[PDB]
Amino acid sequence: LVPRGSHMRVVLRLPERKEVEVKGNRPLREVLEELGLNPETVVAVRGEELLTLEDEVREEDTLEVLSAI
Amino acid sequence: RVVLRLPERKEVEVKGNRPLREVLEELGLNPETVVAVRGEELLTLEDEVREEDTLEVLSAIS
Amino acid sequence: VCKVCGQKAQVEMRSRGLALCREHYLDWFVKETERAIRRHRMLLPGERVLVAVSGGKDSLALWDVLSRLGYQAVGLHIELGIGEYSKRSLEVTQAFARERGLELLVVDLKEAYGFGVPELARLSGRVACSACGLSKRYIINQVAVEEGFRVVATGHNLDDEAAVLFGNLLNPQGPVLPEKPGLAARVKPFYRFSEREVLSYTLLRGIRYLHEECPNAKGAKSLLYKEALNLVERSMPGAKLRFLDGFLEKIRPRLDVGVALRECERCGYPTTGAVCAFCRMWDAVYRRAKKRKLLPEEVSFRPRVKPLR
Amino acid sequence: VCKVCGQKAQVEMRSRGLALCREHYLDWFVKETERAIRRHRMLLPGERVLVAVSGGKDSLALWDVLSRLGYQAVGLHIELGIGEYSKRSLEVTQAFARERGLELLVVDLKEAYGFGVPELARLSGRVACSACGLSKRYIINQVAVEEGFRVVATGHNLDDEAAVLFGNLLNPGPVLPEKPGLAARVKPFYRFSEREVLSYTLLRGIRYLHEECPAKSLLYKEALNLVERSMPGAKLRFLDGFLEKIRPRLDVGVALRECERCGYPTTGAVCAFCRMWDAVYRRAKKRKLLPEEVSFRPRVKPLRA
Ligand SMILES: [Zn+2]
Ligand SMILES: [Zn+2]
Ligand SMILES: [Zn+2]
Ligand SMILES: [Zn+2]
Repeated sequence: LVPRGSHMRVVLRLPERKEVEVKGNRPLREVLEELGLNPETVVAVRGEELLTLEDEVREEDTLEVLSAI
Repeated sequence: RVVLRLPERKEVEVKGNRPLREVLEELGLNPETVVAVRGEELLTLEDEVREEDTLEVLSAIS
Repeated sequence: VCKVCGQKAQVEMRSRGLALCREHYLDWFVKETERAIRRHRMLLPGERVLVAVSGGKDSLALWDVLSRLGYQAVGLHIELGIGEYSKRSLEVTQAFARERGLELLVVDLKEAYGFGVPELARLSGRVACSACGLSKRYIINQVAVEEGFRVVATGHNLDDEAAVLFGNLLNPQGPVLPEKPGLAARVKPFYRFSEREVLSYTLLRGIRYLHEECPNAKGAKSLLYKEALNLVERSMPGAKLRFLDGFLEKIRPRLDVGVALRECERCGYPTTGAVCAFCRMWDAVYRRAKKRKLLPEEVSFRPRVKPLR
Repeated sequence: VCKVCGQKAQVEMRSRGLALCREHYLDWFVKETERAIRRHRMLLPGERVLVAVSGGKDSLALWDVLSRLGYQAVGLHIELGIGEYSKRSLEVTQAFARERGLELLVVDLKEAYGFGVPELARLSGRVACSACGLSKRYIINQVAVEEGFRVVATGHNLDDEAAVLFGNLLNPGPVLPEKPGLAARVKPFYRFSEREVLSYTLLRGIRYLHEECPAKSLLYKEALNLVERSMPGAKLRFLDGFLEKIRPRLDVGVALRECERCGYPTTGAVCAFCRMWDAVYRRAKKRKLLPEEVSFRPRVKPLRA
């Protein structure tokens, strides 16, 4: 139950908007892999920061992943 | 129900009563890279698969 | 971790073995663009150059960079008349130009020729993608020639160029097109940059761009082409550049190819036919518009067009 | 639905707009192999041809087809010495030959040079695939030259060849002419997708080896098949386009030397195969795996070839 699970919030704008929830507390690389997204075709944004594949994303963060294509 | 051999044998059961086309789409298997064998014959994508059918999905990539 | 200064990097580029923080990435990006320019002698230092700007991430980033490099970069936007999308792209481009000191030119398809791209497509018998590109190429060249610009710059990047090359090879040009009489030079300063790198620059620079794509190009073949090339790039950093450079350096120079250009009968711009593709297209459109009461029978369209502001 | 008899099709080919039943697919596959053979002048009708066979679905299908087409198809299996894989490869390949009364030539890598591929990898300072591929290329050619075969055939298919072409472009064909010391190399299946070859192998009742050698080409194939899924026929247009419309428009350039060690074709003084084993023996002697007086002595190319 994800409303009670309340994993980290991810906004897919590829380019159309979509909100999903995936587990955080792991490198961005993993969550991008889980979402079936190619890291070379997206830019992950948190707040006002671009994230790299090694960067750690927590359960409370909100990621905006923008399609570069 | 469906034994995956891609190319190593791992069997996983799903639900039939549907075209093979969608079963492979569910399993996320590129239909141009596999061959689905039921019994002693091969199957096409428009071929509907019923329940209790044993499906052997062979990896063509080799 | 950034290479130069040691702050946390915000862009990681495996294909270059390079990681940079915001500040030094922005500096690197502006410098690499100038390197691509010098390498092909795309622009003479500080000269006038007409930039094609749709408000997209690529064209705005390009306008910014060329501006910061001391070029006289004047934007040219074409209102294609595709509903709310065209309206939003106009506003973003306008806003971009006014928030800086940049001179903006605008050509409105409907106000000029009577029809937008989709209606243009339906009547002409062309795919909307085809009619759009043809209109874009003809008009930006027309403005460049009329306003005395020597060169037009577009924001095409590496993914774009590699996808076009790939599509050619799958279903069987370059960074710089030379200047010809009645035909401005066409250059692509971003052709060594991946889409991710350009977008990263746009975000870090703070540029507000039109995120939504053109409605017509929803399932374009180029998308398929880009996805396959990027699938490779994921596991092989630098493949797209090796691919494009390989064609320009090793294949095309060894490639045997096959016609002189003529002044169009109507507008007088270079073409191989009696009448260029553009006037060939609008002649049909008007003729069928008149024939279907979509346009008054006693009207005539002058080929030449004036850009405003 | 089969396009010949209307019965239930067991193979559907969107890229060709073709669907066939078992009987007529086998017939079409065999006929399309001959078409490719004559169109590219790969083989003379009934000619002797050395066929590389590992036991895999491709090489066995090819051996089967060439035989049916009336060629003197002799198989060459190279025992590579890679654990149970290599043992089962031979067993499968031998079984095929026996049950069809076909001649099988066998070169045991370990018995010939002293080391299987795994140790060949460690001692040569080279990747397994690179060491494996170089040995296979050299030995296949050697046996062909020694046994008076004009042409060698391998089972490389459309996916294989398209991936290689793509790999070329990313990191800057089916008929390679014979040269002195160099047998002709042909790939009769180069227009068949992996799925189509496997379909033939399965429908023919050919028992093949269901596992592969323990890559770049996998990435290449994946990228192309991603295209193929949405644009049926793209791989064939890709490969056929290059070979037929691009490469003939490419400018032509080289003469091959004889290896001073073995007498086989090379660009330099000593071929990559001899330099490899020479290095292997060096590093083997120091590990005391080999007697200090041994020297790699490859069979010199017969002075009459
Ligand atoms: Zn820095
Ligand atoms: Zn004209
Ligand atoms: Zn039939
Ligand atoms: Zn040698």
